[PDB]
Amino acid sequence: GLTEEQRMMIRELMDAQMKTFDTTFSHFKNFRLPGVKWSQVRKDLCSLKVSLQLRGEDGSVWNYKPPADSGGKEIFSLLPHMADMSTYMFKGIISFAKVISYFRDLPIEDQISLLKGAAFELCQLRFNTVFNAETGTWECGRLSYCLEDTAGGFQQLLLEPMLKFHYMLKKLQLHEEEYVLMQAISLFSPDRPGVLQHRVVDQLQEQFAITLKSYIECNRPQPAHRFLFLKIMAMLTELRSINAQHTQRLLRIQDIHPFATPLMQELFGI
Ligand SMILES: CCOP(=O)(OCC)C(=Cc1cc(C(C)(C)C)c(O)c(C(C)(C)C)c1)P(=O)(OCC)OCC
Repeated sequence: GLTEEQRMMIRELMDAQMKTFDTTFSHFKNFRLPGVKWSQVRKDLCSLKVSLQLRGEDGSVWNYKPPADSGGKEIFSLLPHMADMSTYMFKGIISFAKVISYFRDLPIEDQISLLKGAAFELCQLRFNTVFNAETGTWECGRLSYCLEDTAGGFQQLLLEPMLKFHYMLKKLQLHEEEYVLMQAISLFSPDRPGVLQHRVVDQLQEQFAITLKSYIECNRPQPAHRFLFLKIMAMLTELRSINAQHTQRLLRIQDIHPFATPLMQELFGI
């Protein structure tokens, strides 16, 4: 059964989510848009295969299809825009953290540390909920990011760790509570550099995992939801690896083509 404390914990997480997650992206506006030798690795954007769509309020539609590489010069046509969306997302994620309580009790520096450590993951997790595995696109309000699938690579070429992550996580068909919980576990990761009260955060993370584990055992009795809790935990360990992988990828690009926003600079190196 689920205890009173567990219940209050979920509600606090759920309350924090609806207060800070603008699922319609209504306040995402005034964002940039693509214009109208060891950089070969800097070509990490090889799987940045996303067409862009914008549903005009008046009913119109703008559709953007990206260029090609082998024209190494300027394949960052989509970076600025992308960075703005990340900032909007991050802002939302920081608001999520600061609105909990177990988080605000932690000393300031510990909040900063945990945030710089989980930003990517928390934002990555939120985007999964607006991801559509059918059309391979991320519905973000009037905005849309369609994967250049059945066009660019091939629907089996999910060799890209992150895409595999989104399809795989979407496949579990998690509930909102589960998403918020695995957003808590990620946020309160005791093993993130610079963490002071690591003993506290660690125990907090255990209470979250225990709650999620409980929730699953108390609301998903069917054979297909066996080991769900572990898959999710493994799923989150994977996410950490991508995170690190990404910070690096992102920094290489920054080292030769500045584009990161002030906020992005805060969270990461710069
Ligand atoms: C068009 C990008 O599609 P996408 O799915 O990855 C494709 C390989 C994607 C990944 C992503 C996520 C982040 C956060 C989570 C840390 C904010 C980024 O900062 C960045 C870049 C590298 C652009 C700086 C990319 P998304 O956040 O796009 C943001 C504009 O969308 C996730 C659904």
